[PDB]
Amino acid sequence: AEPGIDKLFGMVDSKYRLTVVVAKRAQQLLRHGFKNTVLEPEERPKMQTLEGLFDDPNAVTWAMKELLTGRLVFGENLVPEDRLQKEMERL
Amino acid sequence: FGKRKGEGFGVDKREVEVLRRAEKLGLVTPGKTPEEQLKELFLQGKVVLYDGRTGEPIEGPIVVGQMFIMKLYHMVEDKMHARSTGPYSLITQQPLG
Amino acid sequence: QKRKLQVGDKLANRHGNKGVVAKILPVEDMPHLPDGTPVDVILNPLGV
Amino acid sequence: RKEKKGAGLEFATPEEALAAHERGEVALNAPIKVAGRETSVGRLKYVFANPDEALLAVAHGIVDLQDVVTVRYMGKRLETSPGRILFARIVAEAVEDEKVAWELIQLDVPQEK
Amino acid sequence: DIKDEVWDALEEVIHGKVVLLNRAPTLHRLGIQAFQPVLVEGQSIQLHPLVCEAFNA
Amino acid sequence: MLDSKLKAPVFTVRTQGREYGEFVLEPLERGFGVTLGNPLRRILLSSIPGTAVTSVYIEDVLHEFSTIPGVKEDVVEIILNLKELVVRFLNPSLQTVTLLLKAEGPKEVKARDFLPVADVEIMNPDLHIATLEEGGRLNMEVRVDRGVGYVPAEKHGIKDRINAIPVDAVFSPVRRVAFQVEDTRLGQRTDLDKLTLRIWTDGSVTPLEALNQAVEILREHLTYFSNPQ
Amino acid sequence: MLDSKLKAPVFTVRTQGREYGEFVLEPLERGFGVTLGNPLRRILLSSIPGTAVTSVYIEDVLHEFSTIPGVKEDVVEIILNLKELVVRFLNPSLQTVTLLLKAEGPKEVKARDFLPVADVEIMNPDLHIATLEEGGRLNMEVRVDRGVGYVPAEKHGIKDRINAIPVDAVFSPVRRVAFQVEDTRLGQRTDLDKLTLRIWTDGSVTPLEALNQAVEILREHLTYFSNPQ
Amino acid sequence: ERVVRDSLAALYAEEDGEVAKVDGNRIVVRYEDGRLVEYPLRRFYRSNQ
Repeated sequence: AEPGIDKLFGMVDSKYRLTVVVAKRAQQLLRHGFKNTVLEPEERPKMQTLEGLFDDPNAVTWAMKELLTGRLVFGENLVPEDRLQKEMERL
Repeated sequence: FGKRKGEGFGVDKREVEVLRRAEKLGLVTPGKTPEEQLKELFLQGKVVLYDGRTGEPIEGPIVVGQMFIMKLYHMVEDKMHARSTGPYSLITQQPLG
Repeated sequence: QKRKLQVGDKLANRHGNKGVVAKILPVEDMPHLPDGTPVDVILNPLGV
Repeated sequence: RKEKKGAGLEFATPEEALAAHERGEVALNAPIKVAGRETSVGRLKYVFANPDEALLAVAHGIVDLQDVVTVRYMGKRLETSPGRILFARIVAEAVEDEKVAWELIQLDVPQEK
Repeated sequence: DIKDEVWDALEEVIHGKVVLLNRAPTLHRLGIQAFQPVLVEGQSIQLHPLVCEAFNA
Repeated sequence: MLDSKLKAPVFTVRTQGREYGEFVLEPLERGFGVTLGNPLRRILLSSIPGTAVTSVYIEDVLHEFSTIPGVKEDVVEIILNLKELVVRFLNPSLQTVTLLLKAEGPKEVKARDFLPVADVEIMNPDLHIATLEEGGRLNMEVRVDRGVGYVPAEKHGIKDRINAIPVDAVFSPVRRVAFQVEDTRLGQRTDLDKLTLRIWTDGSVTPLEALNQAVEILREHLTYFSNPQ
Repeated sequence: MLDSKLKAPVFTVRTQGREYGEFVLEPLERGFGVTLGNPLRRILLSSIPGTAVTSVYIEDVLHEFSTIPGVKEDVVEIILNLKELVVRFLNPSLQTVTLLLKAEGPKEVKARDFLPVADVEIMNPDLHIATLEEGGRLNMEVRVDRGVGYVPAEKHGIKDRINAIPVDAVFSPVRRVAFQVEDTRLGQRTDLDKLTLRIWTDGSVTPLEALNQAVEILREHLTYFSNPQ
Repeated sequence: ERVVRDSLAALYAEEDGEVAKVDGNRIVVRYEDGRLVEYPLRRFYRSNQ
């Protein structure tokens, strides 16, 4: 499975919020590339044959591994939404 | 079992413990020598088997025999109609080949 | 072409015990009689 | 499993009954999985310190998984079969804690669906 | 023209991906279920027995 | 060569203390995972030498199902707590060791509370044997021998005192072993075997040396076919 | 070498011909009869190298599903019959052999009709192959190779002629194996094990040679535990 | 036997006689009348299915 799904469900009220949060993080990771991560220095996912999970084998697991830390914050309206939602789609 | 004895073999210890277990399960009447106990077990159509992966016999007897098994008609039904991109229809563009 | 029995194929007896081959085991690990003869096909009693 | 009791099953009272009925099991007087009054000769004959010891003795073909016997679990003495003990251990190992596993099972009855 | 490098790449692609398995008469919500694919050598689809009742399969 | 030689099955070890050992052999050719695991498991559970508390005699005990005044634990509970005591001999010459225990006063009796002997050692000194209610007359002794596998108390009947009682012996140091064979795969083929072997041991012998003893015993047993008759 | 080697099996043999051989190992300490029998049986039935028909070429036909005029059997029947042909090598270094066959007229073509080769023998000369009635000419080449295990016809893909047709290979000299453990008595211990294993093979390898090969295979596989890391 | 006989899938001897020639695809049989008759064989005939 994934690291501590029970912890994931405990820390959100409703699951659909969890899904939209993780997927929006995944889309952000894709658009900016995997440089905009907040678990970079030591704990990074790792493949078996090589270290391929450093770059991009699966972004969803990247986002979920990110969220288990306290480095992710999500809310209904924490930032002026219009600016972000109209810069997201043109790059 | 006559062919078995012709080579000079009695009853395997695994067979012995299987017989005792079947005796505890009421399959075979107790108080009899392993010969006739195993014969009565055979009369039920069940014989001792060995697992092969472990070598230890399967606890309790197993029913074995010969069955007539036929292979059924086997067309593309098994074959994988797995496509990634194919012909589309003319009226609607829903893909069908 | 000479179709050979494999996992996808299916078998049946004359009593309708429909079935599908699920795994082909190597000869050594299949159950065998006290004599060296190994059985050919293993059937689940649950269907009876 | 249970088969038969052809001997005087009365056992709660006499402490000579342990030796006498052990002799009876030595003969064919009483089977191992017998229907004694209070206890079967299985619980008297064999007692196990840990589930590991019970299952190890099972591996040596001493006792079947369907035979009740006295086992000293985490805090108590139980008259259970090694099969039920193994079932409990399976549940407790699939999960992390064992107290929770012990409290969420019923190890006194067959595991029907 | 297949190569073992090709199958290495195929295993690389599906490391975290999932696929939806479906049964034809979809009586309820459980007739569609996602799974992690595992590449196998054969023709048939290997199915976990415990979903033998989720599907009427 | 990866087909057979470069797949000299890599032998990875995961040791969690002196009790738990996981060993993964990978990759292995088809069908050999069981062929290796099964005899190894049987050898581990059957032939590993070790020591166990063969029997015990207590001063005031006449029957094995009696109750000791001054101690809440009965004879059954006392021997049951005695079963899991593990002792390692220091030199190979030792065959049998009789160790006594004198104890009185309202205190706990544990493994470390046994009188020391130079040529034996106890890996679990804090093993709580029993409790003394109030000046409990605890005058007992245990005879401990070396053996293999598991010995029911009934058949051997080792006797030291006329009133002494037999104790079932668990000589095998390994608590239990479980081996799984899982179909691994190579780059090109899937018909390969991954052998994971998990060993739990009391602590007398580390799992590594237990496995080494097992493979050595199997190899020497194989060498029995060299001379035909 | 007496408490553990004289209380360890003498290794006797009872083999007749080169098809049937019993190997008795008596007596074993309890718990080793299966422990040795099972791995040996698995290895014998799995990884005993042998020789089997690999490719077939016919001067007349051009694919597998045709038929030769003057021949009662189809090409399918001919290949199926060839599948049971047993080939014994006399030089271990020799790997691939190409037997030739030419026949005509009312000939009940058996296995003996193959042209002799320097270091090849047919342990089953009486194996029927074909039935030529009259005016039928049968010229054929059979390429036999030494291998191990079982391989599908297309898997190996051997093509010396454009017209050649590969066949499946059954590289196992061992026909079947059955090991049985019984009880034998020794003065100190009544319940000891006697392990007798009976091997039927196809003649290419005498049972004793197969047993020695299997023992060596198991020993060298145990060798993989020698170097941990 | 009744099914294989009545469904004309096999070939049978219409009269007492002795086989003359048997090949992979044709069989010539001389009956007791002295008349020899040839029976061809569909060696590998594709079915409907």
